[PDB]
Amino acid sequence: ISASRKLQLKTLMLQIAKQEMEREAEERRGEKGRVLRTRCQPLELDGLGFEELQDLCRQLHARVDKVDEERYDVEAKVTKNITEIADLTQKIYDLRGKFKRPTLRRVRISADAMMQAL
Amino acid sequence: TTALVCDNGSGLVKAGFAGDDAPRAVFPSIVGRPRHQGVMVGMGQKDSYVGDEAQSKRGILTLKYPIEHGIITNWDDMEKIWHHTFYNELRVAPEEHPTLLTEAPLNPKANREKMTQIMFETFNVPAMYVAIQAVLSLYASGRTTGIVLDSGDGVTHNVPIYEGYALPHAIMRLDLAGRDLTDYLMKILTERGYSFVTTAEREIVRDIKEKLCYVALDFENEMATAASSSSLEKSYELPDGQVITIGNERFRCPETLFQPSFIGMESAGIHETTYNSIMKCDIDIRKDLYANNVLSGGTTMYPGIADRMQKEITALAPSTMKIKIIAPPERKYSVWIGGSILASLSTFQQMWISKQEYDEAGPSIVHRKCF
Amino acid sequence: TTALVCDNGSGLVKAGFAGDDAPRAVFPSIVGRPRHQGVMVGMGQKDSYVGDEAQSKRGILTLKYPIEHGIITNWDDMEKIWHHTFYNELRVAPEEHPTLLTEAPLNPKANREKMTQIMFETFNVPAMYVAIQAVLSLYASGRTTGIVLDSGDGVTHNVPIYEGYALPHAIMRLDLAGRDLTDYLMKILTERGYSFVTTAEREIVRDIKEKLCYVALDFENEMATAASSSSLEKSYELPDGQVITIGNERFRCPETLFQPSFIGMESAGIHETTYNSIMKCDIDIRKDLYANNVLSGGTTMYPGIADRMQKEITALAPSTMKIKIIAPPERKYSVWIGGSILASLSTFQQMWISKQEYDEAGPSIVHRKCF
Amino acid sequence: GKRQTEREKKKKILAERRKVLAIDHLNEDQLREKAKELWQSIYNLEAEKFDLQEKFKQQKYEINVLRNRINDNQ
Amino acid sequence: DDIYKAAVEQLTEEQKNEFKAAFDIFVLGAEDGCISTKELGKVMRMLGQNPTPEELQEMIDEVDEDGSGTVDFDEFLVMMVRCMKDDSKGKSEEELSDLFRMFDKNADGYIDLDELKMMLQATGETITEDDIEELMKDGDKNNDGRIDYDEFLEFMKGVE
Ligand SMILES: Nc1ncnc2c1ncn2[C@@H]1O[C@H](COP(=O)(O)OP(=O)(O)O)[C@@H](O)[C@H]1O
Ligand SMILES: Nc1ncnc2c1ncn2[C@@H]1O[C@H](COP(=O)(O)OP(=O)(O)O)[C@@H](O)[C@H]1O
Ligand SMILES: [Mg+2]
Ligand SMILES: [Mg+2]
Repeated sequence: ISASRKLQLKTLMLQIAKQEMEREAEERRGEKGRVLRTRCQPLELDGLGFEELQDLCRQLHARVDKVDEERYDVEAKVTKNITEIADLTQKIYDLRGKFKRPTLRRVRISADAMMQAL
Repeated sequence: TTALVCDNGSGLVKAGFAGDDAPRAVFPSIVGRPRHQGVMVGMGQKDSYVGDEAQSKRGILTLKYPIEHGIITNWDDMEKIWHHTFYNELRVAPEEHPTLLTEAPLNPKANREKMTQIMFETFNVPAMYVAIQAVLSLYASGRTTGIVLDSGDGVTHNVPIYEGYALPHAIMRLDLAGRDLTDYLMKILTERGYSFVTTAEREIVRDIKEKLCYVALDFENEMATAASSSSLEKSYELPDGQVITIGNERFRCPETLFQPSFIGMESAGIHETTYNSIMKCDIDIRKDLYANNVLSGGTTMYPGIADRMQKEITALAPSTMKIKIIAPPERKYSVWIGGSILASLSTFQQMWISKQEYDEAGPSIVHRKCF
Repeated sequence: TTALVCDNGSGLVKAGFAGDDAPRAVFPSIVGRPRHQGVMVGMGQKDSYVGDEAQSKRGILTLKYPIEHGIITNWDDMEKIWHHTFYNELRVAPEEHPTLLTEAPLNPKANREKMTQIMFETFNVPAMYVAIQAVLSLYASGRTTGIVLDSGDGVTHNVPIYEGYALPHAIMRLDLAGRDLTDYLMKILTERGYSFVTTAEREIVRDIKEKLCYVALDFENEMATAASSSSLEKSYELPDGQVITIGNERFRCPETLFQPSFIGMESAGIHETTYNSIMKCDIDIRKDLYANNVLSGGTTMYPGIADRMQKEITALAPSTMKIKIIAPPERKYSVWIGGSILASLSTFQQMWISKQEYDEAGPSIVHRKCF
Repeated sequence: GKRQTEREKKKKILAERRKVLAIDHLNEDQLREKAKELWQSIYNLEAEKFDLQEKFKQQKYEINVLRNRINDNQ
Repeated sequence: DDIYKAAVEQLTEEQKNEFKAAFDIFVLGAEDGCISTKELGKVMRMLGQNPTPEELQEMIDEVDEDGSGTVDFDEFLVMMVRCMKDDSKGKSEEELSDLFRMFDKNADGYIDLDELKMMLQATGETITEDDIEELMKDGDKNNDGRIDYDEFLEFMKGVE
């Protein structure tokens, strides 16, 4: 129940949490590297007629267009979820702002210090 | 740029830039012409001392407030007060700053229209907006519901608000305020021998009221105690000596708030107009209004009022509801702090009455959508 | 995938995935626009609170049900209610789930066709099916015969069924239901002094009706007892205090069911329309219908109705037949439980109105073989 | 909301993103270079989309915790 | 964590003036030989504007945790940071959200008690009276055994 013990415990657990957060961040970084590496579909670029080269690059263009279309769809969906999150953030911030909304202001500049000049 | 949050009030003009904690310059709103003849030549005697300068030369002036009860009765003097406020107390030309005046509820239209016409023609501001003095005091408390009793110095008004939706049919505006308490105190002081008559001595009586008077928790018991013992008699030194002793005038002056029959007013006290204002509201938001009763304004600074009012309302209200009275220590500047918060909001930035809009519709624009 | 068993009802929308025991989300079907002005800026005030959100802000709203008597009178509000039900109370997009709405018997065709057109065009479901609200309540009881009296909140209908063969010429639909009982209770409360007028206070009267009212076994004896003793007067605390005491209004409100002359309706009570519905059936299935009388719907939850109804029918019916009234404890959700059971059946899996079928025949497909 | 317009925007982007190249407008080696450029661009796109899925999962986290708190309010 | 960043950011124009002026005012020596090793009290008293006590107590304890009893230029800067508002001020709320996301990566709608158990196992701090007590009281802030998001949200908020 001691304050010193409580602060030591929370400090150590907070640092372990921060360490695990950096661990998760670098873990996601490695996962992204793996996913990008496995995304590539290698092509046998040598010994083919140039018209076939154009054909293959156009096929990859179609693949790219489809993939970026999937990215657009998921971005739009996550954006709608973003709008929903903004609404729920409005809900909680309103329920708490009923008491702590006007906290956003600028104070303590010159009236709090410059007083003996007058 | 930054906005100017002015707050005319009646008794103290409070102004300052938006986004701070306290008004930059607070000074009484009085304009006093000299009344004697004047024999020294070249002394540099002006024709009218305004603001805090006329509270130091008040011995030879005739101070007269330009705002009687919320409404403005002397437009030239009010223009002079505004000019002083802009140029000497803040030293910012109004050509480069939006302004946010404040106005009591249920005031005459012509007052508001003349105010906006002055601000747009004489001082030539970029854009000004007029807000009701109670919504700001509700902003400053960080709430979004609650019924706020803003007992200023001119007029006491009681605006209930729920979930951000104001209830226009439940505003109870009463014209008893600090000035009438000053006059009543000056009238009951004559029962001991002290006579204050001059308009300059009204300031001395106001100082007595501020420093000594307090609101009694129970009136009859205090009247009985002050009539037997002498533990209440507090003395006070006039601006020239000759100390005076105030007996049971201490809690009889601010008692007028809860019994306006003392100064001959018919209406019920501030303890019962709040309950009436609540009962006009719908049956489902009365608990929230009971629990979030807010006090504001200068006159609610009497020592011991937040307990007397709670006792009275608890007597009136049903026994089950919880009665809570929010009395922040920064009561006096609550309206101005709320004004600063409102002017600092991003969502509010498009509600100003832009000058081109005024040029197209005239001063009657204020009653329109841009409220 | 799983099917969505929605059940529009009138007063409470009950929904949930097929194959469970109880609906996932149950919330009143009211859409209330705010009615006051609103002064706080940036509070995030919406233009219409639907569902259970408008039962908490009802102090400043004007709630209005979008379904009057089974039929739907305000299609935009009903669409809003459905959108809320799908997206916020269940959080499942309708593009990947069949739906099973429910509809009262003898309703206008245009209502059903518009319902299917909305479900196929706006929400774009894969397949939807509309079922009569009484057959489901018969499913939930695990029977296959019996005459079910489904006294909802909008409309009371009485569908007799034998061996799975419904008798279309013996359906007796009566428009007295819970809402009329709420209005009549609100009208007889005025005899003691309590006046409820606002559309928000109708909810308070509904709560009084739910928590206090009960059906008397014998009406005249109760009227005589309540007029002499005071053992019936039960008190109730309003949402703000000021408790009220209900005397013989307790059993007079739900008595309207058995004597619709109280609210000026001509027809006979729910005790005699069941007997008439039985007598229209053939002479050889009357014993089975007598023995398997089923109660359902919310309004049949009054304490003591399963005995009053049995006494009345036993008085009407021949002395030899046995009269039994099935009153399961899960009466309120009986229709939805039956809907879940029906949607979970394998034999039923090919009766849905597939979207390609709607594209070929238009909304009038619902009256066709796919009923 | 109004999926026809949203799909319309998607198709406008795709037709815009359909950078079809003509015949005598590069070298065969330059054609390989552009193909690999699209490859790497789409790889970065996949990394962005993977992080988007992670953040969307966190969005669902916030949604469920938020609605749970909402229910706790009652 | 943020401690070293606050220490490095002490090199500025305002707190540099503060340290210089304080040194020229009430840091000179010429005492009776008592060695004001605890002169941090003198600095706090001579500040003229006492900060929140958290900074003062962290300076009192965290500094010379080995019990050196000596203050150097770097420790002078540490004290100066303890003077002005150089704190991380609760880190980033995004850090709180990401941490709670990693906690309830299992999608419980809240940080489960087992998340706390594993985190304590990682931190290895001895289970004292405060241990487990903090976890349960934060989880049972409603005191009903139900752990909600805002509970641990505010439990970890306000701290760096
Ligand atoms: N500390 C105090 N104690 C009692 N009364 C006060 C105190 N301060 C101000 N007052 C009264 O309140 C009045 C100032 O009210 P104020 O809130 O400035 O009015 P306005 O709403 O016009 O700004 C003064 O006239 C004085 O009578
Ligand atoms: N426990 C109860 N006691 C008495 N009446 C009730 C009770 N519960 C609900 N009711 C009445 O039944 C109505 C709800 O009926 P419900 O079965 O939901 O209608 P629907 O068929 O539209 O779903 C309410 O309006 C209420 O008046
Ligand atoms: Mg005021
Ligand atoms: Mg029903």
